[PDB]
Amino acid sequence: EKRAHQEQTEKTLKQAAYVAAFLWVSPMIWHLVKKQW
Amino acid sequence: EKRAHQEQTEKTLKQAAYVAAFLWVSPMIWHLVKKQW
Amino acid sequence: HSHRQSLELVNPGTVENLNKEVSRDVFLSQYFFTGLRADLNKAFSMNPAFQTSHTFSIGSQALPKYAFSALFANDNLFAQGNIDNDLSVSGRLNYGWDKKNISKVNLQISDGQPTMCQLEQDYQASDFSVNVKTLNPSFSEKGEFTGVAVASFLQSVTPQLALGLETLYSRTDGSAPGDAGVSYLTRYVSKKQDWIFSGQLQANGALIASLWRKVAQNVEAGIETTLQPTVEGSTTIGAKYEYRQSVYRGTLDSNGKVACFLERKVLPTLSVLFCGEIDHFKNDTKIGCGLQFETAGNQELLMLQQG
Amino acid sequence: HSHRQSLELVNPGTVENLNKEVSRDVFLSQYFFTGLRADLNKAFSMNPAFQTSHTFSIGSQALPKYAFSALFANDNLFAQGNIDNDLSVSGRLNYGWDKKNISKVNLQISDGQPTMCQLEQDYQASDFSVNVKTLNPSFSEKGEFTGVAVASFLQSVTPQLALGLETLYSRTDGSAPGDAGVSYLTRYVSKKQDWIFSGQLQANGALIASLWRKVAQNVEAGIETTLQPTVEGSTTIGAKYEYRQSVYRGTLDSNGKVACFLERKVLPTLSVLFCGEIDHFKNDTKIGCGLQFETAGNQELLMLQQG
Amino acid sequence: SFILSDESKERISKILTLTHNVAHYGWIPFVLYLGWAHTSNRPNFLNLLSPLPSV
Amino acid sequence: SFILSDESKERISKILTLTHNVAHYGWIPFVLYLGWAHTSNRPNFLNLLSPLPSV
Amino acid sequence: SFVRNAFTKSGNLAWTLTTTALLLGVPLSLSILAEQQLIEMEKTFDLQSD
Amino acid sequence: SFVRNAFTKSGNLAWTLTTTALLLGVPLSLSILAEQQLIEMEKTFDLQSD
Amino acid sequence: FKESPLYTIALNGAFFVAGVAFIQSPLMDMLAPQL
Amino acid sequence: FKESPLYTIALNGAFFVAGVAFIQSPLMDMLAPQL
Repeated sequence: EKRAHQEQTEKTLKQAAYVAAFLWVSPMIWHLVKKQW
Repeated sequence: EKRAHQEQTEKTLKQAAYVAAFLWVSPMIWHLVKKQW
Repeated sequence: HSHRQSLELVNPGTVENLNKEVSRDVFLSQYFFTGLRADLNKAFSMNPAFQTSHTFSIGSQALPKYAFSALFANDNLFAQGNIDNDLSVSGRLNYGWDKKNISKVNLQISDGQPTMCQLEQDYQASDFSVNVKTLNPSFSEKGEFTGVAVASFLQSVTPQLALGLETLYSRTDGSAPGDAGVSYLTRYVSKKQDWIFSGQLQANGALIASLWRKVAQNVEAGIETTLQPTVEGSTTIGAKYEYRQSVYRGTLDSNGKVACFLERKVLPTLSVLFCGEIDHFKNDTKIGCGLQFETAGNQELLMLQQG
Repeated sequence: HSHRQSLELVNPGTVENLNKEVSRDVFLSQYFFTGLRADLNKAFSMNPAFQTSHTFSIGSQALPKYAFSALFANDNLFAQGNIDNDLSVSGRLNYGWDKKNISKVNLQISDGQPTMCQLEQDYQASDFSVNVKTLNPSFSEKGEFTGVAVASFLQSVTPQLALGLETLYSRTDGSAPGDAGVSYLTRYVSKKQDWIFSGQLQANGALIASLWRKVAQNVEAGIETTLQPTVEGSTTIGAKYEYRQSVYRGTLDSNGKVACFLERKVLPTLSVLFCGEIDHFKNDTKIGCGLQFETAGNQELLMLQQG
Repeated sequence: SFILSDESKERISKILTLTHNVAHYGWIPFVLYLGWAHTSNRPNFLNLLSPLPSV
Repeated sequence: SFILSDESKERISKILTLTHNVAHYGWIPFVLYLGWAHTSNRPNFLNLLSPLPSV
Repeated sequence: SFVRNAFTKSGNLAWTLTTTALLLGVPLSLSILAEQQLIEMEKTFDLQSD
Repeated sequence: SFVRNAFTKSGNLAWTLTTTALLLGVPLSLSILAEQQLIEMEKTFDLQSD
Repeated sequence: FKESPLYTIALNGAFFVAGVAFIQSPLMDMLAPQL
Repeated sequence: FKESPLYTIALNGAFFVAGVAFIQSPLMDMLAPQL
């Protein structure tokens, strides 16, 4: 059972990193959106 | 057993009356004592 | 009779007020409560005294959830009704036939059973006071007396000493003979009235004696020791501080519990009560705050209240 | 990097202070107590902040019988020890390497077992705040991480909106894989800063969201709704009134319980606290008064205190 | 020395019972009526009962 | 991606244990010493501990 | 009776509302009174000053 | 140890005495403070009058 | 009587919305004392 | 350890006497505030 637990924990951490980058760049994309409209 | 109970109650009431008279006259006897000494 | 009346003795207080200076003044026994409690009082007239109280007590086993009371009082008549949650009705009526002679009847009813019904006539004289009360009086087919009958006599032997007895007759069912006991009371007042001592050799070898002293216009303290097979008694030390803005009462018990009672008069009407106690023998505390609102319903009464 | 930095965003508050405006300001969750409690505080210096508190709580299950605490604080260092009855020692040390970077370590010990030992480093930047904490950290022979590790990141997307995540790693024994969960937080501040909204999609589908509003300089109110198989959540409404002489906090709960917290500053030093609550679902009340004495031990401190 | 056991005892018992029954329901109304009659203002019953100042 | 499992882990564990043990007994004394040293008055220990104003 | 049930429920609700109102207002009321008295005190001090 | 027993008993007694002193003094102290403030208030009113 | 698991969330959300409307309404400002 | 039935009465009487002496002593007068 350790296989699935490790896999899900690692995927959770990877998703956390992905959203962390998302939030880090968020001001930039909001600036781009503001320019667009 | 009612005999003893009635007798003791009646004697208690009689003693109560006796001390009631004692207290009623108490100022008088205190006055007499004060006169004596 | 004629020659002996040169003494000019003073009438001693009634038997019930024998410990008033201590039990009901410098102790919390009557003022103590627990948990929150709001007391709203409404005044409608002054010359003929009338009043409509309310109560909202939560967290106090002794107190009720709600209690409506109306108190009416005049120069020679005094009545008070008290509706309580669960439709428990309590009532007390006092009628004075003469200035010094008053008949009092109290009646408590709970769920259709007149559990309490006492009728007592109080007589006061120049030197002695006598009152007789009958608890739950009634009559039986066999004709013997039923219920509890109590008679008390107090005579002032000297201006600074009063002695009296307290006769008790009780009969529970009437089938068996009703036990009767007698108790002895003594009340001593200092020549200057600075300190008042009261002793009570209650029935069944019970001794309830107390003392009262007036330290100053603001401070008065008193002590009360109780005794009741093996005896079970406690000694209580209490003091009360009264001021134009607040009344403080503190008490240390022989059982170890320590209690105080502070009543702040934030406003002439609104008074906030704080009541806390500690039990050092079991290390638990019972504390209750409260309220006392006195709002009139008449323009004249409000004008008098504001001055 | 270079062109995008024209935004000039403001640093959002740390993750822990996300609900400070409501949970720790306009609610009694932290200030509530039960039964009597006396708190004596001693101040010895001001420029280098030093203080020696004491506590005497009786009747409160949560509070201890006695608790000696000493709090030391300066410009960049802050330490606090707390001895408790039963020799339960609690301690917290905060060291700021840089003005905006601070490392905090908390340690609670009870009967020789360091049950709590968290070490966290807090980093604050122009636009984002990140802090990582490790609860009961340790190492094992197998080499894998042990204990609970928590990391939180908050970045201000816009001056009036900040978003962030909250990563949790927990491992109880180490033999089994350590469960890890992620939580999402959102904080919105009005342009005028009049009202602050905060949302928290906590782990295990738990949603803790609250709002804050500043009615006036004296009145601020906020709301907090909690949610946690079947859910178990409550909604809380609270308001706080602050004045030069007293601080009032009231709160109505969805569970029906109603509570208030009054702190009267009778004197600049002595402050008397009253804390009462009611539980309309079971009709019971828990009320506790208290004290707060702040007496200095230095002539300069007393001169400053009196003005 | 108790002696009373006649018809007067039954009279007293019935009087006690009836006065208990009537009082249990009418005592508080008795006091309220006495007060509202004695008071010169004579406030209305609903305001009198309620714990609010009318003046 | 956890990797630390060497001798440094034993060092960290022993350090944690010893720092826990010493702190449990000396932490409050640490704060008291820091305060009484920083304060210019330097009040005596017995008065410092007691909750009474010395001035 | 259903009417009796409604009566008792209404009475209980009124009692609960009154209890909550007193608990949440009395301390607030004391705070307002104290603040209003203090401002009056400062008012009196000033009028003394000038 | 018997010495430890005496120490803990003395500490408990001191705690009890302090608790009783606070409970019976704090309300009294507030009463004295209020009375003393009120007399000062009357004092100030009079000095205003004359 | 339904008392759904979603009933609790619906009730809490409704209370939250009512409270947010009340707080941000002029009424809350009125609750603040004039003094 | 005796704890006699009379021990309770002796203790209560001793407390009463100590209290009566303390109350009627100048000390009680001192307890009254000067103000």
